[PDB]
Amino acid sequence: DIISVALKRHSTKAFDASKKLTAEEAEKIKTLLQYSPSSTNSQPWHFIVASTEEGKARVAKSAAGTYVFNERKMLDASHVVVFCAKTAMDDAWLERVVDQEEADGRFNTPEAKAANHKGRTYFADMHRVDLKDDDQWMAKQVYLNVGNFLLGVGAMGLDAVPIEGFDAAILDEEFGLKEKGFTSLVVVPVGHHSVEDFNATLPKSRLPLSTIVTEC
Amino acid sequence: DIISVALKRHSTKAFDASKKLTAEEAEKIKTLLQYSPSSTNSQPWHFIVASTEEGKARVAKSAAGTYVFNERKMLDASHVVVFCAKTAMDDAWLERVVDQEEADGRFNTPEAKAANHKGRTYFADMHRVDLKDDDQWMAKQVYLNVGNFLLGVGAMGLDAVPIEGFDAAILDEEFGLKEKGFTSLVVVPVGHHSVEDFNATLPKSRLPLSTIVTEC
Ligand SMILES: Cc1cc2nc3c(=O)[nH]c(=O)nc-3n(C[C@H](O)[C@H](O)[C@H](O)COP(=O)(O)O)c2cc1C
Ligand SMILES: Cc1cc2nc3c(=O)[nH]c(=O)nc-3n(C[C@H](O)[C@H](O)[C@H](O)COP(=O)(O)O)c2cc1C
Repeated sequence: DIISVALKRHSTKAFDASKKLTAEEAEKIKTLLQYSPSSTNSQPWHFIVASTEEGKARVAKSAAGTYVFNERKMLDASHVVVFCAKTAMDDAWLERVVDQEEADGRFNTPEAKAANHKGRTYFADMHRVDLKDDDQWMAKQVYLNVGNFLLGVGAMGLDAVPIEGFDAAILDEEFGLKEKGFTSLVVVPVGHHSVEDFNATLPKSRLPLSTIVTEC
Repeated sequence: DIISVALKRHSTKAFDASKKLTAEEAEKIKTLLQYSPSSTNSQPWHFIVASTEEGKARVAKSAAGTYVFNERKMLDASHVVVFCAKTAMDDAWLERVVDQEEADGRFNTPEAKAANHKGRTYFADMHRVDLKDDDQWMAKQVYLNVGNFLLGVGAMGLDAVPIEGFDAAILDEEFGLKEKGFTSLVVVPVGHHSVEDFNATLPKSRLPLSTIVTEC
């Protein structure tokens, strides 16, 4: 039951460094990242999937200073995903999305493709020109991806922990993201928790529905 | 199989106005909204769940002008969820979160609670005082909730569609969110698609892994 997964998954505070994702699981988590929905299917993202020791160690460099409490999670997990958002929405990217959809057979007529292009351009320009907030708009799509991902890995029986406790500037520099047109937002170590994960047995806590929900 | 769900779920284009969520399903989608994770368990959100014709009509007021193409989805769906983010992170809310966590048994000592409170305050001030972007920080947590929600309802066998194509100013005014300290970000109609929901048979389309993923 997906609801049971929701009530059972937790933020892993300690991973068993000897437990690696299987080849099939490694392929599956990439599928999750790739198929997350997004506004106008803009997929304004890039993902770094570190599974080698040096790769994870390079990501771990961002858990410096006060963020050191997140270093072990990045080092011990099997696969560490760095969720990145594009820094600017370029026409090239927008054309790539519609051309991919065309190549994937989503348009039965030329009019169908044009309508799709028209709609994406409307949203893209509203953010790039009118509101001048495409950077924030894209980052929002990436967090949506993170949300999709966390529930997904949980449903796969894998453990993970979403991390904002890292120096993005350091991480960006380490992987030359700036030059590539991206910036790091969330780091997500994925693997299996050890019996040492104190958060694995603590009850989950959320504010009451009477407070967060309004029915009408 | 969550991966099959990710490869099958889709943005519903039309809902069967006669098919409603069962009472149990209605409780489950609220559980999904409530239990989504968030930075420091800040839960900087509020949800409007419209299930009555009068309620859906109020939300549909936001599908005006350019957004009229989204009106039908908001009116025909069984339940319409409006995802809202806090406009500013106040100490009162942070207090609520830590007190609830204590009530839920997450702390073994008073010192443990104080430490958790200090840490959350640190992160909150980093956004409130330093970066002056707590509004964007909280909105990101909401989108993550949306991402969790869409995969969740998909795994429930339910149909839904995320909507950014609505006038938030109109929606905010209609529900007096401003005064309550919230602002609408995404509208998500939930229910069962109709025979005419063409997007149900069209193949999904995403850019290739060779473009979006970097393995290290
Ligand atoms: C965007 C985001 C950033 C987070 N940052 C950290 C972090 O840096 N380190 C850590 O251990 N947990 C971090 N958390 C975990 C939260 O504290 C956690 O999701 C919340 O307390 C609810 O508990 P749960 O994930 O076990 O359901 C983060 C969560 C999200 C969703
Ligand atoms: C934040 C967000 C906003 C969206 N806005 C709309 C919308 O206003 N109307 C609509 O019909 N679809 C909307 N979409 C649907 C996208 O176009 C869709 O998720 C994407 O093309 C991928 O297709 P899929 O959801 O079927 O996998 C939105 C999606 C997200 C994630």
